[PDB]
Amino acid sequence: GRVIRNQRKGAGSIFTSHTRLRQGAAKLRTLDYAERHGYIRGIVKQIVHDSGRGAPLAKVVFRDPYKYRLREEIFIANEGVHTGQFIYAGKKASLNVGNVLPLGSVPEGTIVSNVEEKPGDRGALARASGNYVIIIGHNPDENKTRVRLPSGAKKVISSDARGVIGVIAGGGRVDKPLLKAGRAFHKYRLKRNSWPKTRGVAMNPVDHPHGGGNHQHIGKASTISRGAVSGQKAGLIAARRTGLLRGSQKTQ
Amino acid sequence: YATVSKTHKTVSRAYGGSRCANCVKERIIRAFLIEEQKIVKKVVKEQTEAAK
Amino acid sequence: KALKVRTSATFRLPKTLKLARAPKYASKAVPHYNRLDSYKVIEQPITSETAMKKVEDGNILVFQVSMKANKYQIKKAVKELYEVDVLKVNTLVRPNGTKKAYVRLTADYDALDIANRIGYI
Amino acid sequence: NPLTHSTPKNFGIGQAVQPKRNLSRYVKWPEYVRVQRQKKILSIRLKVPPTIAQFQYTLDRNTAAETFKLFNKYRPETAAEKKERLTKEAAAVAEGKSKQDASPKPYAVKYGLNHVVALIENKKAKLVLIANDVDPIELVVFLPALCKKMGVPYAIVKGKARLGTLVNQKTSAVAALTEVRAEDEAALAKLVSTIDANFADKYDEVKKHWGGGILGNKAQAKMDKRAKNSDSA
RNA sequence: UUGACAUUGUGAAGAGACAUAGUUUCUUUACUUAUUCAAUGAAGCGGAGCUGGAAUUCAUUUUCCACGUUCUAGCAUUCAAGGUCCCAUUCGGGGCUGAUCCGGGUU
RNA sequence: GCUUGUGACGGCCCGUGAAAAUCCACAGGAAGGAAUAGUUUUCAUGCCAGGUCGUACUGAUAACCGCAGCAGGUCUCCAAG
RNA sequence: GAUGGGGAAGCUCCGUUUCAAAGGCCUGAUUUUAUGCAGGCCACCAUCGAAAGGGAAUCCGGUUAAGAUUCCGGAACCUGG
Ligand SMILES: [Mg+2]
Ligand SMILES: [Mg+2]
Ligand SMILES: [Mg+2]
Ligand SMILES: [Mg+2]
Ligand SMILES: [Mg+2]
Ligand SMILES: [Mg+2]
Ligand SMILES: [Mg+2]
Ligand SMILES: [Mg+2]
Ligand SMILES: [Mg+2]
Ligand SMILES: [Mg+2]
Ligand SMILES: [Mg+2]
Ligand SMILES: [Mg+2]
Ligand SMILES: [Mg+2]
Ligand SMILES: [Mg+2]
Ligand SMILES: [Mg+2]
Ligand SMILES: [Mg+2]
Ligand SMILES: [Mg+2]
Ligand SMILES: [Mg+2]
Ligand SMILES: [Mg+2]
Ligand SMILES: [Mg+2]
Ligand SMILES: [Mg+2]
Ligand SMILES: [Mg+2]
Ligand SMILES: [Mg+2]
Ligand SMILES: [Mg+2]
Ligand SMILES: [Mg+2]
Ligand SMILES: [Mg+2]
Ligand SMILES: [Mg+2]
Ligand SMILES: [Mg+2]
Ligand SMILES: [Mg+2]
Ligand SMILES: [Mg+2]
Ligand SMILES: [Mg+2]
Ligand SMILES: [Mg+2]
Ligand SMILES: [Mg+2]
Ligand SMILES: [Mg+2]
Ligand SMILES: [Mg+2]
Ligand SMILES: [Mg+2]
Ligand SMILES: [Mg+2]
Repeated sequence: GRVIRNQRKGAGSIFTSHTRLRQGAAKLRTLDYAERHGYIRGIVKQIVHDSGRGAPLAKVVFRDPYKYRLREEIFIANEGVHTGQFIYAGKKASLNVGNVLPLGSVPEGTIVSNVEEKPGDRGALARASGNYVIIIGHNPDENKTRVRLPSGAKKVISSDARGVIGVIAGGGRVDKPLLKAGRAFHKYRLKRNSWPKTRGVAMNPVDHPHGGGNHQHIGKASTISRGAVSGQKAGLIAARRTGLLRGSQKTQ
Repeated sequence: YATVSKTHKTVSRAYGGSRCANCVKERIIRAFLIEEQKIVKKVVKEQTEAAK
Repeated sequence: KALKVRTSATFRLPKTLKLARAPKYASKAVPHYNRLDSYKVIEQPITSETAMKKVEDGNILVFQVSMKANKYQIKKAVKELYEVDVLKVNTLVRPNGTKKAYVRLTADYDALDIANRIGYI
Repeated sequence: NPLTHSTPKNFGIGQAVQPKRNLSRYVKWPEYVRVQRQKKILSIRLKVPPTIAQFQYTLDRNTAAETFKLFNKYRPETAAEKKERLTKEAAAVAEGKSKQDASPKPYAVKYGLNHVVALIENKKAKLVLIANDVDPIELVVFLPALCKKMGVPYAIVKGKARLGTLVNQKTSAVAALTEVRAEDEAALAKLVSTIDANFADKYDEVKKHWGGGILGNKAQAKMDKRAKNSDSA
């Protein structure tokens, strides 16, 4: 039978992102000489909405150390940062909201955003509205630093991974009921063509593992194996448990 | 604007037809004060160095 | 002694000697003769009754004219072939796919006079 | 002094555009440059087998200078010189009757890789020079061994082009002597001696020595400072 | 997906046989040039040095950190002004220094 | 009043509602410039030039698509009492 | 959607600034002379893609069997020189 929906997504026909209005990519400064020996001053010139993003961006402009001109960067705004504020990026910089510092130079318990997985990848962890990561350790020999990611996972990276002090702005966005179909609509209209969602169980067998039957039903466990193959993986992929979760989660 | 005489494209003051007067007022004060306060910073830390 | 001193970190393709063509035989033996002389430019009079009217009332010579040729070329070729001064030249493509030039002469000339001197009426 | 002023300039991060410097250490050379450099580098990081690396050990400038000085006399005929010699013999022989021997028995350097080889095999060379370059090295790798077993004195000399200059070819791979005027026989035994002392005599020992295994200096210093501190506190 | 072989090299400790000389083979953990991944109009790397100074001297230095910017929504560009050497004093212009050395491994 | 245009406002958003050519301005001060006469065309007036192709008409119960002068279908502007 | 490229037996597939030695402006130096070198830049890397998006500049009157913001009349405007 037919190619199921989640297999057609990969060719990205109608499925690519809706991009026309976005401000640009959000990235930290290129880890140049200034930022890894000292610090460098900037000014947030504007903090601004990015279409299809939770959290506002911050246009922050700096001086080029090598040419007479202004090079402007796009940050994800931490809560608190403001138009006019001065932002300091660099190893030898100070510990206030908005600045960007290598995880090495921040005491444990420091709370930073947009952190790199390797130094200089211009920012990769905790970028979503609300999210952040907490430094929980340091190992000065082989300068690693340990952090707790938003998920809950703990990871270790180079102490030269840069982060930015604070949490990402616009948090709490997800507490407000969408209330109606049209708001989800306009929501994904600026994201990607993933909405609405026909249930596989309302389809015909050509369409889905779940299709068909004189009543609507999955007709076999909906926990599919990792080893499964494209056209098979709909349902609870590799699910190691299932059912209503009881009692406090929170990783130990 | 290329069919119009340059007086239609400026006012006389420094940063004529580019910035809004009050704004120039402002950056002038800031410029003066910072450059002054700058000198303050230098003779104060010159003092630190020979009195420590 | 010692090395160069590039102050830019981008290396560029050296500006090297561009030599000009000095053949060894010719392109085509005999240059083409002028592909669009005045005689080829301006094809015939147009003597439709309504065209005749533009000649009597407008001081306009109406010619069928080479498709290949432009307003400059039409003007100069009339100027040259008919001893006449020209004010402006409008053109259009007819629907049998041929080009008509309305040619306005300057106020010194009487195109109507000039019509029966080329010899049509 | 005048109405002129000393202003200096602060280039210490976060102020004053950096000035122009020599970024030659940083420029992004064309791939072809990059490749020929790293060929040199990769070629030393690897431990190179003793039948290569007997090269790299080249004859020294002084001895070599003396070893060109000699040879440079014995260049092969010039094009004109042969034209000249022909007409000399073409005329004089065919009439004055001479046995195609109104030419003197010539002494020049012997060259071309294939030529020189069979000369060595026939114990006719007395001094073989082998270039240190030569890119398909195989062309020439067996020559030390060859000479040594034919009991022929040799030397690996800097410059395949320079072996070329003395023979009017762009390059010449190898250059050899087999003949010599009695006036030069002397300095040849002398030349040969030094030369044997640096190569043929040192051959069997060189043959046991691998080469390369050499760190770049960023990771030389790494271990020069790791090995200084660790052991001797 | 899992194994083997090939790409596949260099140390070091440890096991494993001719049966307790080291040619060889795997466990560990080192190395970088293969291979791999990021970055940047391949800009400031690695090493030494100047200065400061914490430091305590068991002869004197045995070291370790530093070694131009943080009240302000300004300004920062013409190989840099200064200093110094040249051209034969013209206007123009050129070294050096300012900005320390050594290695060309962009990081 | 009606249609349209425009202004200063206000509601809305987990939606905050293109790009580039192109034009101007400003910061900068390389430079070039007067008294025996220099500088100035962003002030006025004055001279020359402006190619190529389309341009008719229909746009619908007969000029388009539906075998056709088919009760079907086919994007829009103007709008009196 | 070409291009240094990388795939593919191959028709061709991928890449679009991408692991590329990618290109050109201002005038100076010429008074053998027509344009070599002298600087200093600028490193933007094709191109096609809108007769509703962006966009230099024209209006009234008159005129035809059938054209008209297009001709005639008058009166303007923009762009280049
Ligand atoms: Mg199928
Ligand atoms: Mg996309
Ligand atoms: Mg949908
Ligand atoms: Mg559902
Ligand atoms: Mg559903
Ligand atoms: Mg159904
Ligand atoms: Mg099925
Ligand atoms: Mg199934
Ligand atoms: Mg079913
Ligand atoms: Mg059910
Ligand atoms: Mg004004
Ligand atoms: Mg001024
Ligand atoms: Mg008349
Ligand atoms: Mg026309
Ligand atoms: Mg001779
Ligand atoms: Mg394995
Ligand atoms: Mg780099
Ligand atoms: Mg309307
Ligand atoms: Mg708005
Ligand atoms: Mg303007
Ligand atoms: Mg100048
Ligand atoms: Mg004007
Ligand atoms: Mg033209
Ligand atoms: Mg019409
Ligand atoms: Mg009709
Ligand atoms: Mg029809
Ligand atoms: Mg009909
Ligand atoms: Mg393509
Ligand atoms: Mg186009
Ligand atoms: Mg258009
Ligand atoms: Mg348009
Ligand atoms: Mg007519
Ligand atoms: Mg009509
Ligand atoms: Mg009219
Ligand atoms: Mg008119
Ligand atoms: Mg007029
Ligand atoms: Mg003009």
